[PDB]
Amino acid sequence: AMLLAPGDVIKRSSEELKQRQIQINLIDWTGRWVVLTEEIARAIESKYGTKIDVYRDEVPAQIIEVERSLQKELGISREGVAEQTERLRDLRRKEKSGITIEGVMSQKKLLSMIGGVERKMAPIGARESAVMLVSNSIKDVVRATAYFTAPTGDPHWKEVAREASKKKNILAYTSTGGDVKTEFLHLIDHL
Amino acid sequence: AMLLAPGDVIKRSSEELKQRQIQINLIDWTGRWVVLTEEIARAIESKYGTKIDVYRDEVPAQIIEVERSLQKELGISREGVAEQTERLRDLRRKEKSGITIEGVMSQKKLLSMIGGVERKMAPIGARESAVMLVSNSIKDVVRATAYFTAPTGDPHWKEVAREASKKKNILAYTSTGGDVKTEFLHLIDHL
Amino acid sequence: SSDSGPLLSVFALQEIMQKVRQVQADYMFTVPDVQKILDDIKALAAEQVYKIVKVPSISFRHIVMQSRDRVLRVDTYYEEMSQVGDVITEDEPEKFYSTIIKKVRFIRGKGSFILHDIPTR
Amino acid sequence: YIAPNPRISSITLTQRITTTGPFAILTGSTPTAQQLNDVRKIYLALMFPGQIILDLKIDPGERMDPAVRMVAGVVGHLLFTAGGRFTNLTQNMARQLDIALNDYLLYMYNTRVQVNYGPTGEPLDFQIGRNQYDCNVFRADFATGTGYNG
Amino acid sequence: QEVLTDFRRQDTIWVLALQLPVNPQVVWDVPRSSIANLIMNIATCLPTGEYIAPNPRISSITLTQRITTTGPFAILTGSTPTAQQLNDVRKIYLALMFPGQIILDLKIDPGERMDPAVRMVAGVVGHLLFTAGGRFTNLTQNMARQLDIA
Amino acid sequence: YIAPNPRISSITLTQRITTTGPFAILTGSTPTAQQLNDVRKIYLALMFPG
Amino acid sequence: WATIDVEYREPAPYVHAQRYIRYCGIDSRELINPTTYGIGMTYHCYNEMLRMLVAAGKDSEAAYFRSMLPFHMVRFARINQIINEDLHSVFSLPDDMFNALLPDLIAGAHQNADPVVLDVSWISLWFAFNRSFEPTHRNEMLEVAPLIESVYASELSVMKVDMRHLSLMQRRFPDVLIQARPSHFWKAVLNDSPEAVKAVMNLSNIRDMMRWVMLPSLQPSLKLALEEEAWAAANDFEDLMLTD
Amino acid sequence: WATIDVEYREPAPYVHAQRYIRYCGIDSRGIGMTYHCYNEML
Repeated sequence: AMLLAPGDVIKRSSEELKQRQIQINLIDWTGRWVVLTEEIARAIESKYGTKIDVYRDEVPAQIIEVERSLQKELGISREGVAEQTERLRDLRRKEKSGITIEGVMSQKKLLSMIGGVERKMAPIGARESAVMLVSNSIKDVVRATAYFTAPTGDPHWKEVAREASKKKNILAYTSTGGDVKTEFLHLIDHL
Repeated sequence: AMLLAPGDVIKRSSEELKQRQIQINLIDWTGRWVVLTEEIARAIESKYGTKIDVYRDEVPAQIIEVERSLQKELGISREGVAEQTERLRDLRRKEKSGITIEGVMSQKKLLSMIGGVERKMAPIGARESAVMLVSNSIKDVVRATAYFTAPTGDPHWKEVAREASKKKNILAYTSTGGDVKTEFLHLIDHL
Repeated sequence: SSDSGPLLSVFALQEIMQKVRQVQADYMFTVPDVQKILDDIKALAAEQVYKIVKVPSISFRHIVMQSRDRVLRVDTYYEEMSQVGDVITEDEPEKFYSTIIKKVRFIRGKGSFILHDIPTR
Repeated sequence: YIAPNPRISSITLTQRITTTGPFAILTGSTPTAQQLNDVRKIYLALMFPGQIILDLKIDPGERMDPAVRMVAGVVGHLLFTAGGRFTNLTQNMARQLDIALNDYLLYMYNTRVQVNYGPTGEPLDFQIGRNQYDCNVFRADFATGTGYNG
Repeated sequence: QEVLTDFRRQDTIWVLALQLPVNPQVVWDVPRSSIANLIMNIATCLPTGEYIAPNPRISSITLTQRITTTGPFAILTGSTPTAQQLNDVRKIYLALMFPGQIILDLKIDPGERMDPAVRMVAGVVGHLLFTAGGRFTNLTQNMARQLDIA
Repeated sequence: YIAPNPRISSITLTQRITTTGPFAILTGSTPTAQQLNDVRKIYLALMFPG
Repeated sequence: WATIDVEYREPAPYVHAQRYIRYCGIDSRELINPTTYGIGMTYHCYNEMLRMLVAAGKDSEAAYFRSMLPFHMVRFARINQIINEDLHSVFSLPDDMFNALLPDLIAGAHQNADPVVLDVSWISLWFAFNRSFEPTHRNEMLEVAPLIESVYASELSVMKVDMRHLSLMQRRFPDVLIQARPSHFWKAVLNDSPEAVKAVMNLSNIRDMMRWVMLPSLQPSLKLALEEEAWAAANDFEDLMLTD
Repeated sequence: WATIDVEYREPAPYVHAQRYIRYCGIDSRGIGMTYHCYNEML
């Protein structure tokens, strides 16, 4: 299930495409926070799928201080809390021997600050979508099984459309009204 | 299972040999911390096999203050905590009536500071290794059943090698590449 | 990440050959490219044993002499097949039988042809 | 040529694609210009029963979403006739359509039902559903034309 | 149709140099050719594809064990293996796709320090990846004993 | 005299010792010079049966 | 565990491979969709293992293994489809040898070809359990395999009949023909055989050679039909212009 | 075990010694050959 689409559409929907695990092949035409210790970052990455960096005495930076509430929420062990507060004491001593720390302690604050949205409660299928690749290259026009069109234009889209319409058995979809991105996402969901 | 090896090899691997309980026979050729009370030191020695000294009002020294977290981790009774904090109060009074104390409260801090690494989770055999003695003496050349050689040299190793090769039935191993110590440890593990 | 028939085949050859090379005798390597083998076998399958010709090969040729009333008839089959195979020697049977095989191959090679679209008036 | 619903080009795609499955994928797609010629060929064969016969175009180096093959196999049985008095399609096309219908019937895309297979390996030789329905009648047979409009 | 029905024309002669229904006894009668037959079977008809990780909607497995200072809290699933581990998983899949002809075996490197957790959970997954009786086997008895001990 | 695998002296010991047991201990050890004479005696007895 | 892994349903295109393999009891006759297949379906071993794991009190591991089940089912569905559909060829192991693999391994009296053993590490098991094989598209040479198989069999038959005719010819005229051993004229024949067949067959004695020659199984072909007539016409040495 | 290793074929240049020695039953007139003792060992 391989689809061809205008380049601006994939450019605008790259985030959703990455979130739904479809690989992107496109041709162009012309401060973060860190966790005190690696264990908490690993736990939060496992829970939410969000990559988190680790503080390594680099520069005056902004530190995230996970609080007792989220410590209990994430199921963190006693040793993790102990090492977190040990690193906290080390930071206290370092800044007393003359960096900003935030004691985030609500789940919504952490979500609205950084990271990916939590997981829904449905059965997990083998794959999120039935499509593997959406591309905008003439080099793999024979690779495609269907294509999508929009009133928006690309300098190479006309030739690709001509070379794709020549296929004997290919599914063709066109969008005329509403939002192009919403229609494309609905199509990629139902295809 | 008695082995003969160059003296520098056993000199470099004495720590591992002691950790694996093989007795060492070798011929040469040319501040610590203390626990408030004996009960905590005995408990930590039983748990980790690490000898710990006891504070006895000797000199200005460095004191280890086991904290509530490790108190619960080690399964220390209420009386142990009570006597620990009683000794702590005594120290407070002593230094107020005019010595450094550290409140270590994470497991990793204690390990990285002093002591032996924790125990792995496998079934415990009757003996760690099948070999009893590794020596570098001509006085017990008839004692040996196998010997190990390396490009490194000792002033007495040539004569020992000649006197050991004369044995009718003896296992001979030689190391040519890689690290000598790693090969020796692998051999002592598999022998 | 990607896999293919030939690639996994090459990997299997590498593993099996590395396993079997551990023991050898007589104290006297290469991994063949499966792409070349497949291409050669496909080409051989695509080959035709016979061949299509419009005119059969010349069987008899004549050499004209000075005489106006006489001429010699030469059978082309015998005059040319004598060049098939090298000389024979009695010390090495293998070369003799290889020559025999080549000679018997030549007859089968020559005798397979099909006539099609002969030019006529 | 007229679609069953006029002015479907004006309506948004979301109102055309409503569910999941091969038919949902098929519905809402617009035909290409070239396929209109093949539709014309199909109709041309429809007007002339015994003088025009159909066959499938298979390119050795082409591929497709199997949903379109499934839907074509389902449709062909209702759309064409074969056997009894005359035929519109060759025996090979009938066999391919039967195979496609078999594959669609054994496509458990939304729900699962019990199926009992027959002793022979021919397609459509099975009984499906809680009520045992024999699918062998849908196999092509030009002697009587059971599987099609005849 | 050029392969299936083209021979029934009256303007074509098919010279059958090669006959299709070949008896397999000829291929298998050549002595000591099991390896060659297996290799050719892999080469001639194995499809090409990709290795994909499971759905990222499945988080890393967390072990219910009391914390040791250097042990792994969880074992990631999206981590990319090394080339040698890629070769090993290729071996696993190749032996899985050929039931009785290829068999696995453990190998322990002198180095490559690994926590006991990875082995202790591989012993869990081994009882699900492979079959060890009934009609055929994918693993040797030594592997069975090692997995049972783990 | 030739070993079943040539140039085993070049390969590292870890690749020769792979498992545990009497055969694992036996494998990887190099023979002494004196035992080569006994190997010669064994072969000598092999050529002359009785 | 209590599953019918092997079954026979109808005669196959190749008469030597009638078995159908089915991991976990999954039938390969029905197509599946990766998005929704495998939800809420289990086999005996997986269910028992989950029950045992949850009984021990390891809740997180049980939940993880429950969540991974559809991926597991889809992976074995793909593997089953690949085994049953694509790999059917003459090069597949025949049923008689397949049935005797396990009892031979149990008894240890290996007399047939031994199975190939491969090495694997601990982390590889986890990585394999956390990966799947998805066929992007079929092999390029899948459609043209039977012609290759037929030409290979025909070449083998041609070599066999050439050996037989060489032996008969050597027996016919012992007075003038040079006496030779089979290893001589077999090598002579192999010197003229096409290189592709030699390369195919050389990817891996005399007694086995004689046993193979004495076998009566032959493969008809046009090349054999011409070769036998050529050998018959070769009975006259004058036609070869070899004279004494 | 269960194998014959000494045999007589034809007169030798030395009349006093005409026997032939065949360890494991193999002769010069090495893949796949085995013998009963080794199979029983396995």
